[PDB]
Amino acid sequence: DKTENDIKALQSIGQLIGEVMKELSEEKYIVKASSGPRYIVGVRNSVDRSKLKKGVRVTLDITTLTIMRILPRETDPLVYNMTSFEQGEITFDGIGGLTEQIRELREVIELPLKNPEKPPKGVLLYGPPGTGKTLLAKAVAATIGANFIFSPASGIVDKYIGESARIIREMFAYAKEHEPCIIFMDEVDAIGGRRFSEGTSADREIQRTLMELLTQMDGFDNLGQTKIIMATNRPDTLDPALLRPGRLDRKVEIP
Amino acid sequence: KRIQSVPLVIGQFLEPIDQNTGIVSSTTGMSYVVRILSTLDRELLKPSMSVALHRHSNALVDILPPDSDSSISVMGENEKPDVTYADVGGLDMQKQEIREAVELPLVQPPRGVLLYGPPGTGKTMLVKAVANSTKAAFIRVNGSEFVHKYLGEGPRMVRDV
Amino acid sequence: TLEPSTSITLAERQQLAYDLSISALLGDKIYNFGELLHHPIMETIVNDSNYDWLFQLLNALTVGDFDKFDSLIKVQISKIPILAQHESFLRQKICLMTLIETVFVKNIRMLSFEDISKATHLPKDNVEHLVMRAISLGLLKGSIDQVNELVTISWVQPRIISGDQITKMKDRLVEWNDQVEKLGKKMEAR
Amino acid sequence: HEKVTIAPLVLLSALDHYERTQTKENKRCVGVILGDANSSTIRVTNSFALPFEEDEKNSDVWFLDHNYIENMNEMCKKINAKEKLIGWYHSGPKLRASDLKINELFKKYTQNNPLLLIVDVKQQGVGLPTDAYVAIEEKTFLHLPCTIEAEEAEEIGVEHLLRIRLTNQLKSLKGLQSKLKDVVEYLDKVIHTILGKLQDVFNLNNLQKALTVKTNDELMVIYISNLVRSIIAFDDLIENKIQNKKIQEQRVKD
Amino acid sequence: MVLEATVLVIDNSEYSRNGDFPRTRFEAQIDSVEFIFQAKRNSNPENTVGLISGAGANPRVLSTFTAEFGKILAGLHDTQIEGKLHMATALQIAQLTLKHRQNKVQHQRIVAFVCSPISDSRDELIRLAKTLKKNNVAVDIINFGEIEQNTELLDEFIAAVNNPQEETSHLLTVTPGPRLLYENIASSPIILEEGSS
Amino acid sequence: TKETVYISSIALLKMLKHGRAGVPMEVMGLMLGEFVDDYTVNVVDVFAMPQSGTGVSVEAVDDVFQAKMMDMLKQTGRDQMVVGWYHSHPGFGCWLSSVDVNTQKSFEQLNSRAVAVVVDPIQSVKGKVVIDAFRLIDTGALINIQALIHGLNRHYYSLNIDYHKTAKETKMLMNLHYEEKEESNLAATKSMVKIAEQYSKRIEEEKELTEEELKTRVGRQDPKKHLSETADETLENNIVSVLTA
Repeated sequence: DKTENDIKALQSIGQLIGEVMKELSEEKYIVKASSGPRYIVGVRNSVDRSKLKKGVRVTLDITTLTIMRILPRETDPLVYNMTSFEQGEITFDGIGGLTEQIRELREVIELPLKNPEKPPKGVLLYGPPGTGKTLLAKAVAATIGANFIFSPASGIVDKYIGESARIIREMFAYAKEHEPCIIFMDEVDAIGGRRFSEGTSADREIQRTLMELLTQMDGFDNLGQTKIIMATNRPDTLDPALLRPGRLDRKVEIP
Repeated sequence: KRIQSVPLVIGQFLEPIDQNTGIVSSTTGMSYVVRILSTLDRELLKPSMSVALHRHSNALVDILPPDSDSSISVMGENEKPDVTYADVGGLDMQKQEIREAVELPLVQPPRGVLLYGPPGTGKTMLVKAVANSTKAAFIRVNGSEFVHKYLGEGPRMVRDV
Repeated sequence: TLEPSTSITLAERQQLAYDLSISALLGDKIYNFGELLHHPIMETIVNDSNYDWLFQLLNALTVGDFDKFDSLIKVQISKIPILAQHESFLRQKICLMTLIETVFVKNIRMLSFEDISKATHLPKDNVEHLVMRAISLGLLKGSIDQVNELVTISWVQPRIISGDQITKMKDRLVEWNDQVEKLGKKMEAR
Repeated sequence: HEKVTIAPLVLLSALDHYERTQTKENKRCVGVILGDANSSTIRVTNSFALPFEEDEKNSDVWFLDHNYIENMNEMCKKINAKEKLIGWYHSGPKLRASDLKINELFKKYTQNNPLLLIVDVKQQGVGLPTDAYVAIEEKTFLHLPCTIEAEEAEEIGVEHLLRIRLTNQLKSLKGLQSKLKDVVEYLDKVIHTILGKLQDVFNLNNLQKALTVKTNDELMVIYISNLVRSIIAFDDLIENKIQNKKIQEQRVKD
Repeated sequence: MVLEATVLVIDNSEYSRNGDFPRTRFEAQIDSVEFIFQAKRNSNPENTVGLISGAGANPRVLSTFTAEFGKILAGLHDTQIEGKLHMATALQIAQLTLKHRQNKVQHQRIVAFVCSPISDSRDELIRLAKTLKKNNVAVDIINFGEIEQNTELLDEFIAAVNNPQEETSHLLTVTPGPRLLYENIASSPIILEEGSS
Repeated sequence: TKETVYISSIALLKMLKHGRAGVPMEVMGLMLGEFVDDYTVNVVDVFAMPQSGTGVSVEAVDDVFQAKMMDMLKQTGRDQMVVGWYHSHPGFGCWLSSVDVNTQKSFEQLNSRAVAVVVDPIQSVKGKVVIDAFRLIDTGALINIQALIHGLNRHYYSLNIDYHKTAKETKMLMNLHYEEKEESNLAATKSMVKIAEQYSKRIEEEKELTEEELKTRVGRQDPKKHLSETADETLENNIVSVLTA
């Protein structure tokens, strides 16, 4: 019977996905295919023309091309493209001797959550990594309870001739939903920094990406319960505008 | 009349070739000579439009008044922004400047205005604060948003947005 | 509620219906006037004793002469003297209702005021109250022209009888009707 | 209150029932109606013949089985969940005290008070050949008005059928027809107080005031465009058509 | 044995309201029914019965045509206990009932409790009996009345229905005392013996 | 070859109304009718197979349900031949399924012949009806002939549709649109309330026109177009406003 189910389920066929861009009419919908462009579509059945709403992931049809189901939603490799590890492996103490930071960061990171009396914008490590340095993040991540979300850089725009905010906003939004979350962006000079001649190597990709954070930071997007740890081994390697408050309220030394 | 029908494909109208002939854009990237409503002509036909497209008859079913957020990647909207102005203190000249630049001419001339400097410094805050008071439909955009492989859509709502 | 069922006794029947007929008085009311008296509370109630009154009160519910009754009054009815007001309340309303129901037929309203209000044969300065009061009678609508001595009136007057406008009814209402068909000839047809 | 949608599918079928059942006026073909009844407008999705027996020789004698509805709804539910029992139909055209018995049987099976449905299997009189009653209770039952919906899929096949103002008047007689008669009916039927209740709103006519004449005031401007309505007609075509003719008639080169 | 449709006529009435032997008459009715109906469905499977209300102020079917437990199901719920004769009507219904009896070649049968004083007219009674015999119904009656209900319609009736016995009518008029209905009628050709015609 | 399919539009609309919700899946179930000599395919009725969560499938056909109904239908006096298959094929001019064929095919075994009735519940909505019936094989033909005896018959292969009802329902059906009197003149006497707007409407109709006319001096907002159109609508109500008096 188990195998039979598997046997049977081979009749059960795949059904396309998309978010509702909007509701044209009660049935009539503007939905960009999660695979591709927009389409005018109708409802189907077991469908709540009520519930059907902007940005709502829905199952879609291959031929009828309409809703095949209404859906929850989330995207991206949370543990891979996003990197999802909860808190950190060893606490701040095990790497102690950075204690200045240890305290100093905790108060400007962990606490502002638990004391409604700005929240902090951003915090940037620098100095040699992994000294406990990279570990700090985990040790940081450990202390708060938030989900530590690690960001390596270039994957956020490999090639992949695009994927910027969609990446980062999933990193934002998932965390924004999954908050408390720690956002830790590794050594961000490929997707961070002021670039070069500021010419186009695809640097225009970087600047965007460079700005996508800026947009989330100098933009109204806050760290609700999700916080962002910036990482660099050298600080001076970053966009001056990035260092700015409204983006970074802490420049974290590690002597 | 009855030949119209629903389960269509979205697109963007480009330009009429003649009356009852025009080129549109496909969300799929096609753009082609198609037929249209006998309904719209030149009047009710509109210069570019989000448009209802027959699939294999592949023709224009209708213009579309609505929507927004294909990719592109949407539009930044805080409708009624949360920022009062003068909340980065002393921007008066600049505050008046924007006001001079936009807030006033909104009533009564530039089509566009450049904010220059480090943003989010209060600089970006200028916008929302302004955008707050302005009581117009606000649209934030990120150049850092238009980065979708679908090089076919791209400007499409950038126009329509 | 008892109307369908529940066989009872007369000492149950009338005495209740008495107290009922009594509670008509200690009602009194939005009048009422006419009532369940139709229903077999009558003979049954009246008969006699205070039912005489209770019947004669139904008479006063029409006649509305004080001393056709303020004659009759013993303690129990004088026990609530406020009927002496209620009969004025009656007489007015009693006069009014038919004054209302008929006298104007011709799109009835005006009745305005005084002689018409003294036509209640309750006097003009009480008119300056009784007639003046309207839903301060609990009931009447309309208003007052003090100067011209005109009641403005509106409905809040129910009524009855038969035989009369019955024919009138269909006449006009078939009148346009028939005549309409002239116009009502081709229009959406053609 | 809950006044209802009407389903032509039902209506037709119910008549084919009537047809099929070979029902005569001696009988009324009866059956389930379907929909969902919660709203202040009930909808009738569907409806089903309840194989039945009716005898008015002895009124209360008649036969029906529920076990249909039993077996029915199961499939019906299995067919569609929205089918939930709203009530029931019959032929008619008119009521019989046998109804009330029949009525309350469904009350077992219905959410709210279930719904009667009169049909005119002869479709004779008017808008609707139909009434739908719901018991109230001194019993009450009542007809709330109802109508057809879309049901465009129906209307589409309906579109395959058929093929402004006046009618609006055309009922001018109907009630007024029976009405005074209806009086004279009851008048000389018994030869109730409700009728007198009907009475007072008669004066609600000869009412007309100068207030009336204010109509034309309104009607004045109402006519402003009457020129303009045709003024553009009064302008364009044959100008251009002549031009077009002058084009066309002068075209005529070789 | 039986291939025919039956009807169970229950008065829950001045008698059924009132225990004629445990636990009530109306209750004494009950398991006697299943007892009967068991033997009825043991007579043959597919043997069908109706169940109506001859009780109360409303005649009606309680259990419609079936063939198993769904009746025993249906009969499970009560009735108006003190109710009154619909019998004629109830029967006349039970007749029309059998006019719809399912997958005919099933002859018409009726089984009738008498829990009521039995008010009806002889001609009507016999018009029934006629109509039955016309319709060709098997009619057997359960009667324990005051006195009993007998020297009466019920006695004429079983006769009046009857040219052939069980193709038309047999009677038993239920006796008082430690008389268990199902035990009583075990005797009568209301059940067992010869069962149908 | 040229064959006559017939529907009581009841069964039609029944399908429709059932097919209208049918999406995604085809609505399935019996079809009730007969064959009168040849060519004659009538459908008096039809009905749903109860939904198959697995979707449309040859297994999903339950002959209990029919029996159930058909009994209750035979109880209704409702009785016919199962005349074939009917389904709702959204967006589908198409063809149904080799399965759907095999479905019918294994089924049409149960008959001399049957149908598989295509409905596009989507494109049926046009106000015309999209619909079809396959039964793919022939005797010879109207007698097509070769492909069976020469084997390998795979084609769309429609039958030829018709249907019939009556003037009876037709009248009642035209009765769609107490009633009108309550419903019309007099219910829409609601007219004078907005006269100020009815002015203002007309008053706004005004400005739109010189503007429009002005252009008279292609591409558009035509100088001549709305002008009439603009006002003209008002007229009827603008007209009838009088009538009730």
